[PDB]
Amino acid sequence: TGEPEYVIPDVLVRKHNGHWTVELNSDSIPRLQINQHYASMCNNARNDGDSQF
Amino acid sequence: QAVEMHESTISRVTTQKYLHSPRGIFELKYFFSSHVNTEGGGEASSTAIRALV
Amino acid sequence: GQNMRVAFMPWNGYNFEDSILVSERVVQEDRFTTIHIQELACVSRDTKL
DNA sequence: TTGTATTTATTGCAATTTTCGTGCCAATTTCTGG
DNA sequence: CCAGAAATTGGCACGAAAATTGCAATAAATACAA
Repeated sequence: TGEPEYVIPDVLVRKHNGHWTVELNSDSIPRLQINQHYASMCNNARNDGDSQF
Repeated sequence: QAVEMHESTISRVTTQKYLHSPRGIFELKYFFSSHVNTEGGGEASSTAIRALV
Repeated sequence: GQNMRVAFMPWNGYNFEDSILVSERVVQEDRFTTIHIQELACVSRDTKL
């Protein structure tokens, strides 16, 4: 009773047109984003504490 | 020297990173090894010597 | 299918309610024998060990 | 004509530990004569 | 056949080379109001 354990690679290397192509694993590359809804209220007409925050 | 950085950056970047190749899954640190002098001015990596043995 | 020599009559309750009585010569001649083919797969993967 | 607040541009050293190869020797396996 | 005499290996030590981490906020270019 058991099952083997795997590791998700960080870098992929393959051979295309006789040349070695190297890239990052697109399924595991971290990324972020800026929330436009909260950042779109950065207007001086609002409170100054809110603006500096 | 090849990428024009310090050795500390190379050491930190290649910690617990995994590379997938048509041969298998390896570590980025797995490709660094010592050498043993070969007659004629050549060098032999310890990994190659272990494989030969 | 196959061409069969057939009679329409009751036979001792063995063709009761859409039952069919078949001769042994039909079996001996392999007239309704079929071939079935099945596939099995073994996958060898790569692990961390 | 200029002085100030904002936006990007900064991913390298120097101790310090860990590891590399390799020689010396003492406790085990093989080589040779009556 | 058997006992006295020769190779084998792993621990320990040596210098030297290499991998590791503690340094945590700075400086230069650019736009605007007097």
